[PDB]
Amino acid sequence: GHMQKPWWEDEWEVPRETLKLVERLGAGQFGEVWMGYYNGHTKVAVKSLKQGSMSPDAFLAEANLMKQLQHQRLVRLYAVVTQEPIYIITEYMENGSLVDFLKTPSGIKLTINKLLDMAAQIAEGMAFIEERNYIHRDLRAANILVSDTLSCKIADFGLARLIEDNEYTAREGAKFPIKWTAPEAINYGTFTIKSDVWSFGILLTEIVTHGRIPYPGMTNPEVIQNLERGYRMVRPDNCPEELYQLMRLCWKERPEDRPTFDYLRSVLEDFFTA
Ligand SMILES: COc1ccc2c(C(=O)Nc3ccc(NC(=O)c4nn(C)c5ccccc45)cc3C)cnn2c1
Ligand code: NI
Repeated sequence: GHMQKPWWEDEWEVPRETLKLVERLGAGQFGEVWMGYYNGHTKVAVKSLKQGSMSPDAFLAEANLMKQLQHQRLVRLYAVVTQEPIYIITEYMENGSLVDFLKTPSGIKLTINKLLDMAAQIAEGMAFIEERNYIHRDLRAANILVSDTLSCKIADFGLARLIEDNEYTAREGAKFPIKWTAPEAINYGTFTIKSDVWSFGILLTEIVTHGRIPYPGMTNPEVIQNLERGYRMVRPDNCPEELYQLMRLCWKERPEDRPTFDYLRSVLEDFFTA
């Protein structure tokens, strides 16, 4: 079929009557996530924006990773509904978030080879985001989605940014998850692909521990103080030393000394094929 839209609606608009919401999967501050059906036969995930939590323009900006980047390693945007309640429709990921999947009976049983494969799959998606001049800014296991075939995809919830001059600076009152955030981003609000690399090293600890919180037994101030002295996270239990040394490259003090996502992908592939 290669041989064969109103301006006031989004270019990605679908009529709401093409969707049937079936099961509530979760609820947050910005809204609820549902499993639904598009035109009866296609399973979809629908995010309904909570009326008042944030502006329509920010939730539906064309800036904007999902509208701009498509890749097998990235959760695919399907459509939007721009009349209230605002819907964001995406491909359905049967096994949900990686952090939840790792705690299920099948996730607990994952061999180290499968955990490294999944880590290589995230680095592959991040190598695409890097090459496209984007930063993710919230790279943690909670934002990785898992398919029915146990493949991983990166999801964006509005923090990803197109970088023009290699860096984005966050606002004065911005609050980020401290345990995943690189020192230069905590201190100066400066986010680059290199602060995503730092975050990936933290995400690797969530993968190897089957969803445990990074820096066990430590508060956010104790984490910042430790980092300032040159300490890094204590070797997690059941963490292969080779993986720990790859995590440490991600945690180099100078952002420019941290590896690229392509390098990380290449090493992780070698780790699970060896
Ligand atoms: C089985 O359990 C589960 C649980 C969850 C899911 C999802 C899922 O979560 N998909 C998904 C991913 C990202 C978004 N994006 C946003 O919510 C969004 N918010 N802002 C502010 C944005 C700004 C710009 C762009 C996007 C956004 C929406 C959905 C719907 C897919 N399968 N699946 C299965
Ligand atoms: Ni054709």
